[PDB]
Amino acid sequence: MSGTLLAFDFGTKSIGVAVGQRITGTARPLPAIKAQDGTPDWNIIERLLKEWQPDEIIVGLPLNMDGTEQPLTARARKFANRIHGRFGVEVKLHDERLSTVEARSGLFEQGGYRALNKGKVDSASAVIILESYFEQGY
Repeated sequence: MSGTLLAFDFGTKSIGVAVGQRITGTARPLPAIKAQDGTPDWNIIERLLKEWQPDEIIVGLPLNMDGTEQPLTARARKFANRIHGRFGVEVKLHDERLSTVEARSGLFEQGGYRALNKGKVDSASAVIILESYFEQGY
């Protein structure tokens, strides 16, 4: 089975992304969120997107402004609508569903789902956006 899919964490003039390959089940990291004068690496991703057939794409930059939910992402979701009409690819915007309910009747076991990480900024949120699509099975 094979289905190369992509996942980016970014927006205007910013490139922090993860590339996912559904051939072995791994996600490669895409360079740091710095596009050229507003030009995202379109030659870099497109080369790995079409050469391997883009099975699925997840795009959007989730950033906390005050630490909690952030209504500013509304501009992020629309960004996903841009890369879509640009190449005509099936892109999906990642929504912050982890922060929706107020009560605490879900995450009860404070110990679990551990993950070695202190604070990396190497487009890890994208491979996280990427790891999010694996949960949607799309």
